[PDB]
Amino acid sequence: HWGYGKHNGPEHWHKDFPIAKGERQSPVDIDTHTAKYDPSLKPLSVSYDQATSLRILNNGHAFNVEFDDSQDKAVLKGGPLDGTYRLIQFHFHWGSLDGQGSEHTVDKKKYAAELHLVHWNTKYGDFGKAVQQPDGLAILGIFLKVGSAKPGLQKVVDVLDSIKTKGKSADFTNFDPRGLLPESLDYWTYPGSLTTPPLLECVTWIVLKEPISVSSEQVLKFRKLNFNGEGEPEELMVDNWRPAQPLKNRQIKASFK
Ligand SMILES: [Zn+2]
Repeated sequence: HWGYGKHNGPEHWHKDFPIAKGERQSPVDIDTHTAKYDPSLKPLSVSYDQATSLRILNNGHAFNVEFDDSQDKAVLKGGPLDGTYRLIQFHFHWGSLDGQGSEHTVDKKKYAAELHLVHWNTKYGDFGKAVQQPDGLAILGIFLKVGSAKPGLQKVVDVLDSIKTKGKSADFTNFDPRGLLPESLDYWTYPGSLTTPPLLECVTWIVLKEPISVSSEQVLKFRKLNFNGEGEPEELMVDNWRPAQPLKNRQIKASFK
């Protein structure tokens, strides 16, 4: 019964998920001055040409755009990564107001939202096994700020009325996630965790520096979703972000000077 409410939110999660207080929890604040350029890092390789979106699901905490991950069709490689990681889903975290919503922060700055493209390491054969490994997942994080519209986001926004409440899904084929990427692939990277229960410490985080712009109207539509199920009291799905966690014995590396 974890969530983001007044009485089941992030500060409570440790009771059911004690790793919430672990050594490699996410998100974190990215202190840009102390992140060090690492010339050994390689460009990332984001290969989404063959991606097969299938469905969009309101799971009660966010909405997931789900992919076919039964072959290497949409893969993330390079950067800090050893080997090949399959896109399984993307989702967002966002605020009730434009001044908040991101999970990672940059010199304590909160963005309006944050996109997570979740990929699992093909060495481990599927997702459930991958989350049990320290290098099981690679999550590409992309900040959203409010300004111009993101044209490539609009098809997502327009389907949200059909998945207003927890447990609703809709067909969502032929969506191209390349339309959610910023211009630059410059990034920060560090070892961390899932940001939702079970908070497993299985993620190589790759957080892009360049945000994407979305319009006020687009984020407003995110904020019309519901945490609740159909026929239940309405609870707007807003502020579904975990705050920054202690960095502990980690270094954040930059791909760029
Ligand atoms: Zn996330």
